[PDB]
Amino acid sequence: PVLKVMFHKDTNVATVLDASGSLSDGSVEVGTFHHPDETYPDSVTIYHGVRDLLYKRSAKDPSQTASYPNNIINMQVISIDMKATPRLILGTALPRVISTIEGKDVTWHVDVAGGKAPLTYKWQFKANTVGAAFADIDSGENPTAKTATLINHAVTAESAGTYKVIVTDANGTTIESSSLLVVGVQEPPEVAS
Amino acid sequence: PVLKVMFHKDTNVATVLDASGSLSDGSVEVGTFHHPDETYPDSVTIYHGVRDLLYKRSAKDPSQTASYPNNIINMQVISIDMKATPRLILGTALPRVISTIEGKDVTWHVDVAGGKAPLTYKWQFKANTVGAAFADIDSGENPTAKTATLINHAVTAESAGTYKVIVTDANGTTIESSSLLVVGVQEPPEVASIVAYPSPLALSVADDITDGKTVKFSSLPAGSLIGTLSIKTQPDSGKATAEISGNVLTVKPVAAGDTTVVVTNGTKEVTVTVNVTE
Amino acid sequence: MLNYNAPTDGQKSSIDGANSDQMQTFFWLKKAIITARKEQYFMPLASVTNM
Amino acid sequence: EHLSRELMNGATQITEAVLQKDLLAAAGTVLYAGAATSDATITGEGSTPSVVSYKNLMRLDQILTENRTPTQTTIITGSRMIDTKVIGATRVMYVGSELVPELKAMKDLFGNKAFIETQHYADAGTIMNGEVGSIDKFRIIQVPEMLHWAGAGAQATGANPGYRTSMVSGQEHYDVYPMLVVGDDSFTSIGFQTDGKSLK
Amino acid sequence: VVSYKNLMRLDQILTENRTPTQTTIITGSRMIDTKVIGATRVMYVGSELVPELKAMKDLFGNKAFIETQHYADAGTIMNGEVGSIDKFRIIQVPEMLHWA
Amino acid sequence: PKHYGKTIKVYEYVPLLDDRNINDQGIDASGATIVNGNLYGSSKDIGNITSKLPLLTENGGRVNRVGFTRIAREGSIHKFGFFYEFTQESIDFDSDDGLM
Repeated sequence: PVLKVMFHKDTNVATVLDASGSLSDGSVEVGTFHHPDETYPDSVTIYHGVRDLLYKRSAKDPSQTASYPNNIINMQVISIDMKATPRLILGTALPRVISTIEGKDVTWHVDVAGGKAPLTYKWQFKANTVGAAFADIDSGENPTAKTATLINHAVTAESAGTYKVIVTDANGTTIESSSLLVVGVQEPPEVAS
Repeated sequence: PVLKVMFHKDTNVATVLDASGSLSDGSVEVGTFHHPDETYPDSVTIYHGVRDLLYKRSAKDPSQTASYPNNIINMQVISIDMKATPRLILGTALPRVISTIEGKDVTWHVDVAGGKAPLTYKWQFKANTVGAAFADIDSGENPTAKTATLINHAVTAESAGTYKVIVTDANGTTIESSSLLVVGVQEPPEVASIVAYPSPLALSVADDITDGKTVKFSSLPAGSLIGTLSIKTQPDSGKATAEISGNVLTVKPVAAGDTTVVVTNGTKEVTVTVNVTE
Repeated sequence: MLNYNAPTDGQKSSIDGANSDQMQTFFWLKKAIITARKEQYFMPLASVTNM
Repeated sequence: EHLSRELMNGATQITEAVLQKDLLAAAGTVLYAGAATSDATITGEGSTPSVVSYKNLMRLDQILTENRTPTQTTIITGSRMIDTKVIGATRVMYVGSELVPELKAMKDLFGNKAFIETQHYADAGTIMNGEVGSIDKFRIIQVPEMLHWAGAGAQATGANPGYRTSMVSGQEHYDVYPMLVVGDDSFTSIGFQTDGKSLK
Repeated sequence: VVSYKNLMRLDQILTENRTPTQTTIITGSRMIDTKVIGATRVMYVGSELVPELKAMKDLFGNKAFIETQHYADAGTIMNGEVGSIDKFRIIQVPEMLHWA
Repeated sequence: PKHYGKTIKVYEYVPLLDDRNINDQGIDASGATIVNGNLYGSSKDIGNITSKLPLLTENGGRVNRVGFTRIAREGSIHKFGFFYEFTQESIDFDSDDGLM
């Protein structure tokens, strides 16, 4: 998600908002930056991006650019007001591997915090055989495929594979997590009576 | 690939041969096994598989099966005769990572030993962009793609990616290996000056007025990008006329007079001398 | 009969299972390789004048 | 420690490169090999390729003696060891590693070898750092990091006999190489707050 | 076939690579019919290549190969050496391998 | 050492100015980010050196940033072996003793 920054000189307020949105109080646009930094998703937050954007613009006129001593380099007086939608955060992640025997119910649960309004959930399953790709689980047959919690009854040998959930924001941003299932099989006990 | 084992009781010779083939010496079919084991490709060879197949069968009749005391457990007397196609072995593999700057030639070489006869080599490229799958390199445009050695000329930023080769036997067995190319890019050096070539002096001199000159320009710092050129009209337009299309310059002399033309990209200038003889 | 196989490239040994895996798969000498400094030929010719 | 060492190495390399480019750009006596009369005209194709030759070295010597520039070294008389030859070279010339085969293949006035290796006159003479040989009146020193102009030469056609080329604006052009000679008391360094050293 | 220029090119590349030199040069000796040698690197060859090396000529047509008996005095001769050309000292290995 | 697998690896530290030094830390003298962290690679051209020199000004900050890179090497071991067999009659009845 790209974010757009507006600075108001008189009140020393920096406003962070979505690219499409606009503000009419009289501020000017200083630049754009990515809130989740592609190279370092967790090392850099909004404050660092805003500081790097403000370093370029001039103190007298934020419209124009200036060299070092004339920049906006003091962050005590600058206040950041966040109007953009919060970043999408995976509160709870699926277990990496789940081990069970055939004929037992298994449940996957995932939680997502942040984002806009709906977090439409879609589940996918990839077969363990070579040359296989992720395919959508039939929501019609299993109503739980649409919701966050996915449940399977009486798993078998064919049920083994990799399971991934996709959570989609109302704005289109997505976050994913994957899990692996292993099932144990034993020989038939043989007919005694 | 599945191999088939046949055992001759009288001569104590076990024959290993392909699934399709058969033998009429009088041996009996003991079993089948995968020569490259799926779980352990390199830990287990043919001898272990043949011994494991023979352990099941009976000593009195190889067709039947028996328990441990009546098993075939002595491998010293038994001799193994090889008739199947030898397993396909990759002698040399591509380097894992290759690093190069843009504008240099790179070459990949692979060597495969064993297999049927007429081997087939096919190469693929996957770009570093997200959600990209291996794409076959057009053999018609690049003839070396079909051969083992792949030569690629004047790599750029877009040539970065993962290269994987596929070697196909006559029977269809396949072994593959992959290589990664990393390209470093530098910023353009910026334009320092512009020069004129054929000719730096006098351009082309022709008595006929209809004849038009051709001029080509270049920026001296190697790798610098030259912008769209603009011409400052020839002064004494009576003696000559000057018009530029793209980078090439065409000058038509109306009258036999020496003139000077200056062409500028908006930042730097070049002074061109025109000599015309009647 | 457990087998080492090759822990690199994903072939777990029989002894190690789902909960367990090979902690160590290589050895590190800790001695690095460096390149020396380039020689200088035009600097010694210079004579200094104080400013 | 590795970061600091690499930082200092880069600093030293940069300073030496700056000094070399300053020396090259301000050369007073400049000579173009072959028939070329400008930097662009130098080319490797035609009746007269612009490669260094024996008579060009003789010209450079004569021009330098006309300016009364002091010589840097003295001649070498013979030594009693067998297969030792005398040399009469009294100046020092710095050349890159690219031109050394061209210098080794060069012919003299009578068609014999001009190049004389350091092995012949190692006895009864002092071999300088980086010396590879001596031709005519010059002793040749090979500096690993000599710079050059890439693409400054004339346009390269398909008649290329084997000289190095570089791509300029989509066209291949030849390279140009310095072959520098530095005379006594030509230049001085300015030291600001340096405490008697060239660089701090 | 190998030539003088190939050896010059290999020495030039190894000089640019900053690879260290194994051996030092030899100055002359008092004895007659002894010539100086300035080879600083060690090269291994098979038995088959030796006649080709012995027949080699330099740029101007003179003999390139120099035997060991010329510079046996005032020098130390390494094991199995057969001569020296240009910057390399040629060593003969009985079991050198080749691609056929 | 035993119990550590079958591989040995090392670190190689490339110089600041080498071509293999590819990273994303570059800031040019004007103050803007650039693609190449190293000022100039192994280029020996005067034009490149003049263009890409680090120039500092009177009031200078955040003008010239540089970065560094390290690479890794590896090598492994293998196993070999062979045997031979004999019978007792061969040893006992051979004309020449000491064959083994």
